[PDB]
Amino acid sequence: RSSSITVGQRIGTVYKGKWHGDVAVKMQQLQAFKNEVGVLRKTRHVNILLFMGYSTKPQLAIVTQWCEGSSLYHHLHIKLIDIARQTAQGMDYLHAKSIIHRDLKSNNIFLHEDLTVKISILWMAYSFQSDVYAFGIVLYELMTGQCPKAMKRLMAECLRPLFPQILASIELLSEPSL
Amino acid sequence: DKNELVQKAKLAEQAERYDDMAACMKSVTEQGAELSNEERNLLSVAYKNVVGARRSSWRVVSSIEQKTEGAEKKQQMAREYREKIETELRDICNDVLSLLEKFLIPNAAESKVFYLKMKGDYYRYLAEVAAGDDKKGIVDQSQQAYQEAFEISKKEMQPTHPIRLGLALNFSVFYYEILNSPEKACSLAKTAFDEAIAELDTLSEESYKDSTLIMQLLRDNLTLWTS
Amino acid sequence: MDKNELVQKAKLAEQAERYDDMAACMKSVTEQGAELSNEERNLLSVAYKNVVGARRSSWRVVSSIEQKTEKKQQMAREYREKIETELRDICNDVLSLLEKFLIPNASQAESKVFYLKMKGDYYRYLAEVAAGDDKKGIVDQSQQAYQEAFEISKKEMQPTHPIRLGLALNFSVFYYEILNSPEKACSLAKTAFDEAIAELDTLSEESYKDSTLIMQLLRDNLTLWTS
Repeated sequence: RSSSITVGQRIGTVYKGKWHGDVAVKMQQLQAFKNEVGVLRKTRHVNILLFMGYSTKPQLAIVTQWCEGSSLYHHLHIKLIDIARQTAQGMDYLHAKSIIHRDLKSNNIFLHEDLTVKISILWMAYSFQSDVYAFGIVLYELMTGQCPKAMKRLMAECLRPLFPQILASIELLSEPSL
Repeated sequence: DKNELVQKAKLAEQAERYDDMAACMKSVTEQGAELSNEERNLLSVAYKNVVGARRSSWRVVSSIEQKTEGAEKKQQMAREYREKIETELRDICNDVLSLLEKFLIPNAAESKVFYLKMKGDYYRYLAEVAAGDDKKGIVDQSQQAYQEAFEISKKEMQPTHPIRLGLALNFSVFYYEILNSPEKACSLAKTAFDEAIAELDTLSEESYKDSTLIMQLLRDNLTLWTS
Repeated sequence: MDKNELVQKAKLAEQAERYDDMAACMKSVTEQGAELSNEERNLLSVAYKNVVGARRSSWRVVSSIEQKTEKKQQMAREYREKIETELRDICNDVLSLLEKFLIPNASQAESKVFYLKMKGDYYRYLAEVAAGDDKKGIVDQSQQAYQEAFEISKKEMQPTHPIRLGLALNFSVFYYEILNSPEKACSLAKTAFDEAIAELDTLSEESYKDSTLIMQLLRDNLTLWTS
């Protein structure tokens, strides 16, 4: 050619870590922890940030896959619809497993390798429809940065449909030479 | 000599040097022979790529003419460019068309349709740059050549023979684009598309992969069309 | 014909990517105005850079094929000789313009540095063509050019500002490709990068993007050159 668990960095408590590779580490309280872990064990899907395990000592910690890239919030503030489809794909999984997120926003949606989706006042309408409202604020962030007519309609319904219907909706939504 | 011009073209293509490739395929064309399938692809590629550069140039500067605001002389830069570019393109089009008509058409049997197809492709690009009414006479004699081609469309070779695929695709664009009749155009696009999708089959391993590309283009046109 | 229009008119040929037309356009600016300030000088630079860039890729590929293949292939030499003589003529054009307007006009450290660097790189492209007899003169002229540029830039442009950095990296390439000496390559590249790291608090607004990009290219080359 030519031309002319190892805890490391604090990310935001969230740390970049080492455990069989790169991993994100988040490190009354016991209960909040027990519940999160308890919920995470029940998730296994490409669009849900992969839970890898927990630690009780030296401190309480949740370990997940590392996502290189950043949050949707970070990015924004056909690809867009795909982010929306994936975001709906994981929310469906969650509800079908009777899980309500309660905190869906562009900060908790991580855009892995700038391709794969991995799951505060502005997103708050708790129920399945409350997450749907939040998700509609995400569509608003996606489409305003701050668009098919069917997508504005879908926004306004979610702002309410459940995720199967939302998914169905989004999914439905010269010569080469030798 | 003439096989060595095939090499010179292959060398020029690997060199990414399309304008000299056109001069080579022009000098090949003087022989008046029916070009074999590779020899024919080379003739096509050289002129195909040469024109594409001038077309996208023309698209940007025409877009800039519409976008331009204020005193004339800036718009006059774009005018001078359009005249310069459109004449450059015109002479290129007439250069290939004269060779295509004289050498290719008189000695042309799928060759006949291939050459007629080429004729209307270069005319389509002329229609893009055309202004005033001569625009009509160009699209008309172009559509005449595409009728002559489509009259052979199920005489010689299969409903999915590769040249038939391109022949159908480009004719649908005549109706859509500037004959401005997208519903008419959809009827040709979806009848050709669904005939090939129903056929679901073609002559050779090469043709299966090639055909699999083209139907996507037709879908993207049909789904864009009448949005 | 005025620099007032040509500030746009070259951007037109560039936005159309017809850089050869852009090159004639910028030559007319240059002989007319005898100056380009820090944006409009990019037009001159990018036009001539892309005109040689295509040729260099073609030449690289063609000459590679010539060595790769096997007497029949002698045609490759004909076309290489055409490309080399084009690229020679293009560089003679650039040299004659750069010397005649671009050396005597110079009235800021930026101008002196920029054109002197430019001279060296246009000789460096000739060096890719050159066999040994030509090559000695070509490399001497380029080494004079990069040295003269370096001396001024070393005093005048603090590494807070970008032009010095591109000068340093290309000056490093000139040794590594033509006269391979990885110590010289690291000496220029690593010392300049260490200076730029010492300047890293105090990059200008454009330098936050551009100089960090150039520093990344320094790390990239350093990686290849320590290999």
